[PDB]
Amino acid sequence: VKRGSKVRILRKESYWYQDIGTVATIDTSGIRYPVVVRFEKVSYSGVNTNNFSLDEVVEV
Amino acid sequence: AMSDSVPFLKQPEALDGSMAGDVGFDPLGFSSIGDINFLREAELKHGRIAMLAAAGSIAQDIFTFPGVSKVVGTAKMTGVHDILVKQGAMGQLLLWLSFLEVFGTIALLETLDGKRAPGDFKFDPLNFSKNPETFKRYQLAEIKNGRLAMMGVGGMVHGYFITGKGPLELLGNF
Amino acid sequence: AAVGFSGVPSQFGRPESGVYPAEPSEQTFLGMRGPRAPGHRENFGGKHTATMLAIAALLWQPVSEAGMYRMQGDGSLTKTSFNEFEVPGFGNAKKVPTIESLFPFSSKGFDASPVLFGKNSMIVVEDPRDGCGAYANSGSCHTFLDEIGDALKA
Amino acid sequence: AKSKAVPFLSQPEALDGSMAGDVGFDPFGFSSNFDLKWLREAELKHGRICMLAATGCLVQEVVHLPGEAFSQKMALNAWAAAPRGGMISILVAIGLIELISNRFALTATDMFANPNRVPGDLGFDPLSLGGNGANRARMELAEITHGRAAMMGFSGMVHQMLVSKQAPIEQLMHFKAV
Amino acid sequence: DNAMPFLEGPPKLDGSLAGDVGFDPVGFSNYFDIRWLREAELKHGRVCMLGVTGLLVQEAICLPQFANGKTPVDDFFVVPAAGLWQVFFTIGAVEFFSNGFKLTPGDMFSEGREAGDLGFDPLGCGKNPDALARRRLVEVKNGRLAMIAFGGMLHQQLLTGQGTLEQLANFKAIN
Amino acid sequence: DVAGLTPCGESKEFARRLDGSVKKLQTRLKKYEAGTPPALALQKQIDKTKNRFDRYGKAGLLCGTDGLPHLIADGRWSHSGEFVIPGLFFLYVAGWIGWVGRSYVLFARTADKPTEKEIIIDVPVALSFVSTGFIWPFSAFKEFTSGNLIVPADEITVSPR
Amino acid sequence: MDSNFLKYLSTAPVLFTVWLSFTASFIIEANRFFPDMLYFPM
Amino acid sequence: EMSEAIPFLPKPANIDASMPGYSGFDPLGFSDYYNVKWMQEAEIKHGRICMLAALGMMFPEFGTLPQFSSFSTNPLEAFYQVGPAGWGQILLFIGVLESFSYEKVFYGDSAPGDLGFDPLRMSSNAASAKHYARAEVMNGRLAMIGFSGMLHHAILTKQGPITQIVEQNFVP
Amino acid sequence: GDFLIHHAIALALHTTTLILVKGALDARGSKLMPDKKDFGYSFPCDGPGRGGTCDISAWDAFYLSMFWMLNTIG
Ligand code: CLA
Ligand code: CLA
Ligand code: CLA
Ligand code: CLA
Ligand SMILES: CC1=C(C#C/C(C)=C/C=C/C(C)=C/C=C/C=C(C)/C=C/C=C(\C)C#CC2=C(C)C[C@@H](O)CC2(C)C)C(C)(C)C[C@H](O)C1
Ligand SMILES: CC1=C(C#C/C(C)=C/C=C/C(C)=C/C=C/C=C(C)/C=C/C=C(\C)C#CC2=C(C)C[C@@H](O)CC2(C)C)C(C)(C)C[C@H](O)C1
Ligand SMILES: CC1=C(C#C\C(C)=C/C=C/C(C)=C/C=C/C=C(C)/C=C/C=C(\C)C#CC2=C(C)C[C@@H](O)CC2(C)C)C(C)(C)C[C@H](O)C1
Repeated sequence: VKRGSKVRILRKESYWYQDIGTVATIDTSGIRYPVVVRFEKVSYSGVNTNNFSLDEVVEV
Repeated sequence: AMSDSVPFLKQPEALDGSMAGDVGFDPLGFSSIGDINFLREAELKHGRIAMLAAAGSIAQDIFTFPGVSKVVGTAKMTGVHDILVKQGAMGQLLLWLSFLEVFGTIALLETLDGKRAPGDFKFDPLNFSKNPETFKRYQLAEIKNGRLAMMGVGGMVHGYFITGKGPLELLGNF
Repeated sequence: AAVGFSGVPSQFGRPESGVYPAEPSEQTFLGMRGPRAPGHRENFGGKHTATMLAIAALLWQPVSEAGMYRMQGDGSLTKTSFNEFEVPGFGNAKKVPTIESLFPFSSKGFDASPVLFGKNSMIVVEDPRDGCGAYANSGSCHTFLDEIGDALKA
Repeated sequence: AKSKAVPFLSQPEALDGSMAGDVGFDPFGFSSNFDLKWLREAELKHGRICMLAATGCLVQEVVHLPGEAFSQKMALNAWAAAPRGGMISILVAIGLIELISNRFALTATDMFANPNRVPGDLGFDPLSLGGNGANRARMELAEITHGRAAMMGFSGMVHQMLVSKQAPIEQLMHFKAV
Repeated sequence: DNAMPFLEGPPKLDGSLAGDVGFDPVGFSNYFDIRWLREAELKHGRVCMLGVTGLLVQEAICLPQFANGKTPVDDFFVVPAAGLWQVFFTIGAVEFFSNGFKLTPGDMFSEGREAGDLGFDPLGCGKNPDALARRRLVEVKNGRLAMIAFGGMLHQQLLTGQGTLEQLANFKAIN
Repeated sequence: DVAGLTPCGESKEFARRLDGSVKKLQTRLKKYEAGTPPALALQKQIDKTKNRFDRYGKAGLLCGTDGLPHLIADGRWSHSGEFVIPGLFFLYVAGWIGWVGRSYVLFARTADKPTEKEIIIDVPVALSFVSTGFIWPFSAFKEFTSGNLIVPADEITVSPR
Repeated sequence: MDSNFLKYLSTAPVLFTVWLSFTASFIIEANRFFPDMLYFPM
Repeated sequence: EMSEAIPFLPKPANIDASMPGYSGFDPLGFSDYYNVKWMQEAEIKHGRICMLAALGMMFPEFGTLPQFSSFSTNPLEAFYQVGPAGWGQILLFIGVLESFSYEKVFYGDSAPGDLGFDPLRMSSNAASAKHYARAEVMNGRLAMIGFSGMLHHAILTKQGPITQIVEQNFVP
Repeated sequence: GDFLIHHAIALALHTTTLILVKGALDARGSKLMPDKKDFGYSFPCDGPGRGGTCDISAWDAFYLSMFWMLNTIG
């Protein structure tokens, strides 16, 4: 995956699980969840972006 | 580029002068809507049928075939139609003319394709039109007599509708 | 972006087809202009349709006067329905379906003819003008022009 | 910049004299809110139905099919007296004609999806009477004028039949003021 | 020569088949296989030749097993039903075995067999080619003639209620 | 007839209901002068009551021992107009409403701001959609068979099990 | 007509009220001209 | 590429000319969603049942079995006049026949309709096999339409098809 | 009247079943609270955050379904 790609989320506890977001930035340092994904639907707390690991993210 | 018959009107573009009887007469522009081949086939069919009907009205005034007076009585012109519909004459006539008009339909569609002149059934068993000039003169005479007989048979049947005489009885009686 | 009633599915977010055939100019007498298979307008164009309509109109004439015509002693003809035609070898089904089953004119009381409309099923024509004139009528005929004239003269 | 039919109003956008019968007459701005293709297809359909309907409203009084059920000179009486299965057959056949003639594209989102589909051009020319290029625009003008005149005439004929309880020609021959 | 001079010649009628004068105004050969049409024409004609002969013979000769009707068409309705079914199924057996159990336009001529040639030539009769061509022409012409003749004889026997030669003498007219 | 009920046009209790309603309106009519607008209104109500009871008595409706029409909804064709045909009319209208609403939602998803399309309706586009709903069963079935109605289970959000 | 006024007229409460009043008026006029329709007449 | 039954529509993707009754007719797109071979087997079975049914709506008007001579010629009355024992035997026979269809359809990979019933080997010739393959589906669809007609007409008239025709009882 | 009251009973049974089944099947977690099984069968809420989480436990679904049970037996 790369910046700007459309990805599906595989984190089970996530609000956007099996929904589609857009990758905004992939951090290169040793971060546990380096994939910033921005979503068009807001969560219950009103946020629309979250960080995920590579294995919680699949390109569509 | 004006009509010869109607000098203050333009010559219709579908008219050219090739067909017999062409005097540039289409003021309402019917040839601009329909095909000129369909129109000429229709004109020849109406004219030939009207020539036969005019001669038939004249001869049916003149005489009748043996036995027709018993079935018909003192009925002339269109008044026989219904009687001869209850009799088998008009059904047989319609059957055989319909059989002819099936091949007439095929011939008309052949003409609309462009493989056959309109009204050209190649029916000359007596070889009257040997010369092309005689062919042209007979073509002009056929179309002129067909138009004249169209008008004539219209007059005869509407005069029958008024007086109930017949075309030859009406001349001899006002 | 999306004009009302434009009819383009992509403007409405509707699933389109993509494949849109070209419109040929070939015309059929009793058919419609539109995309056809190769060979179609040459096998079933206006010639075929007109020929089949002619043949159908020809074959209508014995079908319209369908029945068993039997000559009598005086030479007259008695027409009786094909429903009374019995067949020898189909068990308890002596009466069988015939051409009059497919064209039951007498069941509907329709006097069919080879020209469709028959003597006892004739097209009814009557003059609506009631034998009076457009204007200046004295009787049971008061036209719109007469109403205009009487309205002006009062 | 002003409409030719209505000179005190500005010329409607998307009306530019291209279509037949275009005199710049759209004061309510229907063409500024809805597509002109659908409006022209609807206008031609309403007009053609009214051409057949006005011709029927005059002819059925003079000429009838045989039978008691077809003997009503007034058309609103002929609506009820005609056999019901026949009129339901007419409804179903009109539905099939509308379905097949528009080639399964019947709605405001899929009719005119094909770019070759022209408003009011169903491909209907049984005798090919349109085989003339300079005749075409005059033919479309004559068709739309006949359709508009037929719409006004049939609307009037129906409501005058309601007022007078008389068929149109015999209402004109036996006229009674309100 | 062409039977109809005002129409163009049918392209599928090349004059090879006997009886070809160019007569296909409807254009049946433009749609259907000419072998199927020729097989149908020969079958209709052969059945009609036998039918004309039957209408002429059943007018006078009745086998003592059966009991003759007033007309050879009425002769059909006096036979026992089982006998008519026997005749029908025997004809079906002949139709199955003469075509090699290939009875449809998709398989009748799959082995390249000639239309109307079912291999029935018992009494010699087929060695001279010059006689074979002329007898092909005679067979097709008499088949068509017997088709029209059989139609006329059956419809006239239905109308008058009398036999064919019984109507050729003492002829009455519709009145 | 069906379920021991009697037709309403021959039930005596149906006639008793009609007579009681007419008498209840007529005793109110008695206190007003003829030609007064209350008298005309009450007589119109009497006429409507009589016409309603006549129409219900001539419709083949079945009445129980209470004296009121009882509807049969088991599927029999002699009573198909009591539930089945109104049901078909409702199902046509409801499928129309659902189809045009779904079509507008899918159009609004394509807009620049979809939520603005939800609160401020594009009226010409919405009118186009509500025109499209007359053929909703065939359109919806073709949408279903082309994979455009049902979305797969791996593309819908679900809670942890 | 002002486009902003038309956009206000296209808002959900206004269009909701107009459409439901229009529907109610259909039901009311249908029941005025064809009252007491407990059943589909067949 | 366009459909050959409906020339203004695109050709349906999941039906081919290799299928015996193919005409390019799938305007609702059933083959795009459901299992095409299942629909082929189902069409063949519905058509075969309707071929037998269309023959059997007509045949008791010609003649009945001698034990069933007192049974009505209306099919919807003769349906009830058969006792539960005879219908149970018919159902058991149909179940024995459908056991083979169960095995082939849920556990086998034969051609659609192939239950192995070709005793006369009429599909040995290739052209004959192609004609028979198309003609079975054709007469099956025709019998589906015809039995539908015969059933609803027998509902309306309470008599068999030949009897309604010769009595000309064509109006409800 | 019997027809109407049995269909009202059908309403009440289906609705009480809806509350109880929705409580049992969302007892382990929902989109609003994906870790509900960590909090047990009964707890007050998860606070006013995420929109507010009043009566989110499965015990609360028991509590809501008790009123519907009283209504249906009534
Ligand atoms: C295997 C050779 C064979 C045999 C044994 C028979 C035997 C018979 N034929 Mg026959 N037939 C045959 C070949 C044969 N046919 C062929 C090839 C033809 C066509 C050219 C005919 C054409 C024919 C006609 C036209 C008639 C007979 C009739 C009869 C029956 C006369 C006795 C009768 O009336 O009482 C029997 C009376 C009954 C009421 C019983 C019904 C008849 C049963 C069904 C006969 C069963 C025959 C059996 C199936 C063999 C036939 C083979 C088949 C391929 C033809 C007799 C049983 C007559 C008949 O059936 O009269 C009724 C009759 O009119 N046949
Ligand atoms: C060979 C083809 C043929 C056949 C078999 C028939 C058969 C029949 N026609 Mg007929 N017909 C035909 C061709 C044919 N037609 C043609 C081509 C026409 C012209 C379009 C007609 C016009 C016609 C009419 C107008 C009438 C019949 C009638 C009849 C019936 C007479 C029955 C009877 O007892 O009379 C037996 C009569 C005879 C044996 C002697 C008749 C001899 C006549 C008089 C000679 C006529 C010669 C004629 C002028 C030549 C035609 C040339 C023409 C094309 C220019 C019968 C069904 C009549 C009918 O239906 O009455 C119930 C009737 O009124 N036909
Ligand atoms: C809007 C069109 C319309 C409608 C709804 C009706 C309705 C009716 N007509 Mg009428 N009629 C019409 C136009 C119409 N008419 C026209 C234009 C004519 C003149 C040809 C007639 C002549 C006519 C007669 C003579 C009689 C009726 C009668 C009747 C009644 C019974 C139905 C019947 O027998 O029809 C008969 C219909 C016709 C004879 C012709 C109809 C042809 C129409 C216009 C269809 C042509 C267009 C078609 C859709 C193809 C276009 C397809 C393409 C766009 C793809 C019924 C109330 C009968 C009746 O009750 O008497 C009062 C009767 O006796 N009609
Ligand atoms: C676009 C309209 C639309 C459509 C197609 C659906 C479709 C569905 N809904 Mg839903 N729903 C909608 C609007 C819609 N909903 C709205 C606006 C609400 C809030 C009130 C709900 C509340 C709701 C609940 C609470 C439930 C459903 C359920 C269902 C399902 C079963 C059908 C049903 O119960 O209908 C009944 C629908 C309602 C009672 C509410 C509909 C309100 C109006 C009448 C519809 C909206 C029309 C809209 C204004 C059209 C504008 C279009 C125009 C701009 C062109 C189905 C998936 C049920 C389910 O899950 O079943 C599996 C269920 O329990 N829906
Ligand atoms: C080509 C073809 C063949 C040919 C052929 C065919 C058979 C040709 C034969 C043709 C005949 C039928 C021609 C008919 C002309 C009729 C006239 C123009 C109508 C006149 C009416 C007017 C005057 C009038 C009227 C009037 C009014 C209205 C009312 C009345 O009160 C008075 C009155 C009557 C005076 C042949 C056989 C040669 C062979 C050839 O190889 C091929
Ligand atoms: C498998 C195979 C073989 C086997 C075999 C089997 C025995 C094959 C035999 C099969 C039969 C049952 C086929 C039946 C078709 C019936 C339909 C097409 C007729 C439908 C009528 C419709 C059109 C209609 C009707 C209409 C109704 C609606 C209304 C009416 O007013 C009019 C009308 C009546 C016209 C054998 C044994 C050879 C062995 C081989 O090795 C393997
Ligand atoms: C396309 C073409 C086809 C063609 C076709 C079709 C058949 C063409 C036919 C078109 C016909 C139907 C035209 C109809 C016009 C009627 C309108 C103008 C008028 C109503 C009059 C009004 C003013 C009025 C009224 C008035 C009312 C208000 C009040 C009353 O007191 C008075 C009055 C009654 C006067 C064909 C099939 C040939 C094939 C070809 O290949 C292609």
